[PDB]
Amino acid sequence: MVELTPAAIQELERLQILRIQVQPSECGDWRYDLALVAEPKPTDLLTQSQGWTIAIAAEAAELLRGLRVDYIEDLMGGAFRFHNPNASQTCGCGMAFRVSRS
Amino acid sequence: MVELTPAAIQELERLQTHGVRRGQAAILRIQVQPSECGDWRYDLALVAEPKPTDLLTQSQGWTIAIAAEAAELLRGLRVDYIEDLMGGAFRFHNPNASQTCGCGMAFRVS
Amino acid sequence: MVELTPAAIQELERLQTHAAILRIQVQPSECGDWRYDLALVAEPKPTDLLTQSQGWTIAIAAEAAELLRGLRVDYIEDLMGGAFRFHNPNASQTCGCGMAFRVS
Amino acid sequence: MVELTPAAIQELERLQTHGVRRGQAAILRIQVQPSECGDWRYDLALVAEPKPTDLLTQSQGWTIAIAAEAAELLRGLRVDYIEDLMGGAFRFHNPNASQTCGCGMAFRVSR
Ligand code: FES
Ligand code: FES
Ligand code: NA
Ligand code: NA
Repeated sequence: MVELTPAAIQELERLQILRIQVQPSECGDWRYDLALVAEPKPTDLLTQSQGWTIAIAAEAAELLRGLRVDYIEDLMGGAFRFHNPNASQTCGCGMAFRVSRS
Repeated sequence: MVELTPAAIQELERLQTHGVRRGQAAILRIQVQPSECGDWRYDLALVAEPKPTDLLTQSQGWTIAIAAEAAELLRGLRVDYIEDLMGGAFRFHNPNASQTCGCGMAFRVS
Repeated sequence: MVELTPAAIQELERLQTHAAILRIQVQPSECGDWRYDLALVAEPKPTDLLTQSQGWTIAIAAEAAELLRGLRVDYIEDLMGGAFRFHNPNASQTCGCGMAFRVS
Repeated sequence: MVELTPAAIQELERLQTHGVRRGQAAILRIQVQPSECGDWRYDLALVAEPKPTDLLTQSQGWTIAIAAEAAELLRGLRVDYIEDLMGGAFRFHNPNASQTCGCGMAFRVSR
């Protein structure tokens, strides 16, 4: 359902399982919300991929099926990056999107 | 959990018939789906002055001015700021913006 | 009134050093929202969460539960007629922009 | 900005009686509210006076008050009233509207 680039994984050792959900946002409609968690909500959609579990929130499946997550330090600094095939628009930074109206 | 005011109940109750809509068991089932809605975006600015017309409150010893006319939308706004994995962002909480209005199809025939 | 947490004061105090009057205005915009699908149904799905308000059975989709917690459903007739009003304290929460000018 | 058909006027004076929740002034206050259908639902109230900050329009011996933050969403709205089997309903034709829901109460604006 969802992938992470090896690059993201390792920024994820950074622990000084991952849970992707969305929240309403000013730029766009939805901004990704990322947490490191002890346990997936029981109804999350899980994927293995480089021995990590990825917890997609079920209500957001529609908004996230197919998602790609990468870490890049570029000229704006270091941040997770997102290639969401469901995004019909992403803000400038990539962390906010909107999908097409139903 | 969920509350249904009693006005929401009569309407429900009004709805289980209409036509011959089942003299049988009837549970209210709520599920959800991603959608979008009108929203008010906040323009925070640091002026030298208020307009001779803003409403001035006080929080953290900073004065806050609000446009006379956004008054109702704005009392209730709580501005926070969190840094997480996605970085650092202001967080806007407002219970009045929380009000969404439901579909009107139940009321309408053209 | 408008309330600014300590975490937010510090992030503003930060910026301002790069009289303190913060001014707020709104402009019409859009954001993402959860649409509540109400239905009346015979039985719930076997995975739903069952609750109750005033003697109505309410089945909630398993995933919707976190988000629906504290949802209040009112109903009003105005000049436009009747419709449910939904007020969800959870979802009254919008995340601001992650970006800033590099020289501000 | 903002027009009422006599049909809408007629219905407005009707409710400004027989539902003598009036404010007892020929004042109609229009604003919007976030909507499950589309983006914004219109919201109409008869009020006693308008908020000092609203945008006034005078039609047909009626004061029409548009909430200032919604100016942009409502400029040039025309409001009609159509009888139906429910007793009637206001209709809105909003030059700002990019889609309108099935029942007309709600509209989206352009992205
Ligand atoms: S508000 Fe639901 S279709 Fe008109
Ligand atoms: S969140 Fe504002 S540009 Fe991406
Ligand atoms: Na937005
Ligand atoms: Na909506």
